[PDB]
Amino acid sequence: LTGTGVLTESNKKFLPFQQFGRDIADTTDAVRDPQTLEILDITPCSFGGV
Amino acid sequence: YTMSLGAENSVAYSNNSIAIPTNFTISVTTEILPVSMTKTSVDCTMYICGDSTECSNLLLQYGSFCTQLNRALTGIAVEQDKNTQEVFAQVKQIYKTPPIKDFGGFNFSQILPDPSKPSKRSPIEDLLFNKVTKFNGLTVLPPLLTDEMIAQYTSALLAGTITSGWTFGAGAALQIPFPMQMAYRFNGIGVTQNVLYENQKLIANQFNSAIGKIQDSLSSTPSPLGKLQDVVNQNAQALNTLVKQLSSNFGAISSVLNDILSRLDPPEAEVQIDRLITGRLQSLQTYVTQQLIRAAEIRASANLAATKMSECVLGQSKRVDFCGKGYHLMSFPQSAPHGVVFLHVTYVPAQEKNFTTAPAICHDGKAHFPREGVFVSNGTHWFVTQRNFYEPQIITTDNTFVSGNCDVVIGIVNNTVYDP
Amino acid sequence: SPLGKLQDVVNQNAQALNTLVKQLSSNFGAISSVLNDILSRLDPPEAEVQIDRLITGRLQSLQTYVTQQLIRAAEIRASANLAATKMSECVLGQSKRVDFCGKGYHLMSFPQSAPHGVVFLHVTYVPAQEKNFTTAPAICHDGKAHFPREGVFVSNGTHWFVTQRNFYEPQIITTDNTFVSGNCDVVIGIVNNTVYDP
Amino acid sequence: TRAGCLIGAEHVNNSYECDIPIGAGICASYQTSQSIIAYTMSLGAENSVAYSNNSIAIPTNFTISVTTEILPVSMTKTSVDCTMYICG
Amino acid sequence: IKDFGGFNFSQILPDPSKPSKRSPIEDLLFNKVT
Repeated sequence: LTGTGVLTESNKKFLPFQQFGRDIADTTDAVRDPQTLEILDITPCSFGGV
Repeated sequence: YTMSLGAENSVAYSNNSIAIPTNFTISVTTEILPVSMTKTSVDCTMYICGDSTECSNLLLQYGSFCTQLNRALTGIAVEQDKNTQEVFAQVKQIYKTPPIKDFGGFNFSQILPDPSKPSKRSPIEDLLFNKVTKFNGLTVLPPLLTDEMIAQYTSALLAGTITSGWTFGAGAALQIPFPMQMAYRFNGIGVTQNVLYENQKLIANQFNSAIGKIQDSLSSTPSPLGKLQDVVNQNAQALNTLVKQLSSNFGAISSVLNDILSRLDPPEAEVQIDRLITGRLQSLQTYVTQQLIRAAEIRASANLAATKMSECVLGQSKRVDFCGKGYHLMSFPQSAPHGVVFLHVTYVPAQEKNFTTAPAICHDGKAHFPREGVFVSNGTHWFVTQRNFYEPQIITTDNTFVSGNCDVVIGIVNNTVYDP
Repeated sequence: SPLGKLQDVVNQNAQALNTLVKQLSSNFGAISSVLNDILSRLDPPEAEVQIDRLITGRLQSLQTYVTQQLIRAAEIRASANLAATKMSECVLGQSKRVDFCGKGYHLMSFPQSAPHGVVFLHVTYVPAQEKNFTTAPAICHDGKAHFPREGVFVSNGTHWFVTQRNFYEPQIITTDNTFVSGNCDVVIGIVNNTVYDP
Repeated sequence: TRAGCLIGAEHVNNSYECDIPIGAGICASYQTSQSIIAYTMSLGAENSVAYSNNSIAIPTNFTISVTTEILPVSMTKTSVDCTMYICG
Repeated sequence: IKDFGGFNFSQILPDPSKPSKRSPIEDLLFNKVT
């Protein structure tokens, strides 16, 4: 699963079948690392109008 | 049930009978008007093609759709600030109320700005503000004028109205005592100034109680601010629908562009990307068109609000129901989130007594008609009183002009006209 | 710059037409914008599919133009309705509405023809030089309160006069100038002064 | 600023009438050495009317004022034949 | 009693005899629209 975003520690727990978490727009809000069973929040990189 | 249209009343109509009010009620009513909406900027490229060069290159083939969509949203955003300036920035000078709040018993503390609170916002405005309640290229632009700045405009308009009445709107602000200004409002709606001076304490108490009822009602319930919350809900729902549309596949293998790129070669991916682009572009076009229609409705509301500021706050209006129900006296503006709340002060006739009325009075073979007012009979005597308030006076040559003769008028009554 | 609103309307219409014409250079996912190139270089079924992509894009562009023109038309119609209302209420008559026909008290308005618009020359009366005066709501003369039929009581500090509100024209307080209501006790701020009888 | 990060403008404590609108009560102007300055917008000159229980101001003169209101009435009437536009 | 000093409002006032409590002018207006 490919995305560009900042990775941070995630408070929310994931059930074992629920490897990935999806938001309303179908973007992947949180992921669980394969090797280490920890949940990582994905926050999109900062963007704004100029 | 069949809906009732209201209580049935039969007026006691009669050629000889008039009803004259012997009392009045000072009424303050609230009119809530939407002024502006949240300024939303959507970047089409980010929404349709987030961080994908291939999708962006395909989007270029469509051409100018992004430029016109961004231009339309930017025009709406500029329009919202223009709407706010038109409603609240009418007066260049920032008027301030005198430090001693002596206005002949009239108390404006609830509408006037409260110093103790950190915001220089009125108590009623603080209630109003309490009562109103992403990463896809969607941004919210802050309004040019802050809420504090809007409160300063409403404060300046309120200070101008109390100190100068209607003069500051027309030109240079001319100080007038509020009692004299209130009498001018009475002489506008046809009631004599003397009646106001006789009942000035009663008018002050009724006005203060009416403001108290407005603030108590605002504290009790939040239904009044529902139109201002309706605008917010409509914009929020439209934005939510736009974000939800991203999850739609639109006939593609997946709604996620990254998945399509990852699992498919670029020409094969391009086939599916085109379906996704068509769906997202249609969703954006629908949202922008709805925003433009909503913007036109909000602009019409703002134009009406600016007109009401000019014709109710800045001046006394003779237009029926434009500035509250009843005979308009004055209006006070209160800032509200993305809107203006108008407190309309009106004179309402309260207690009515039936009398006997004659169009003219025949005295010396010549018909007499009132210069102002109407002829009323208590059943034993004939008097002339002003139409709005019952103030019977001895019929006199000064009171009544003379026209023609007794024969022509229908319903003329023989009575004596005193000569001073 | 004053005619900028009329020039904004002309500029918006010109820009919309230019954008519509420019959209004919957009492939819309087809091999080429030119229909003839597609027909010449492709077999008729393949050409029809590319032409369908071009037609879909061109139709969407035209519909966008028409919808924008309808929204612009509604805004222009509201402006024209306002202009018609001003023609009736400012040129055709004197208006008591505040700020509808100029700033200040409206006297008369003159219409001037403009390209795709109208220019209203509003003539207003603006008060200029104000003098502070002492004032009282009523004047007590013979134990009866006197109020001014028109005007307001003004004091120069030594004498009391009645003047019309908008323009300063001090006049001797008289029975013709002032009507009488009740007695002196009821009114608050009433000042003792003489009401002359002709 | 609430609008966002601003680069190339020097903040000035003094408040002036809005020239270019940044947003959130902040405006930018080119002022006299010349530099762009970011400032809180002034709402106008503060005026305290001399209100009293017994004081009135009456104008002793007048100015006849003529002001201009420009209103759009019509737009150019354009007909597009769709068949010609879509198909050459 | 419809006595208004010679002013007659019968055309604009509702007509009882007809089943709809509608004025004669309003009945013409309803007929005109198609």
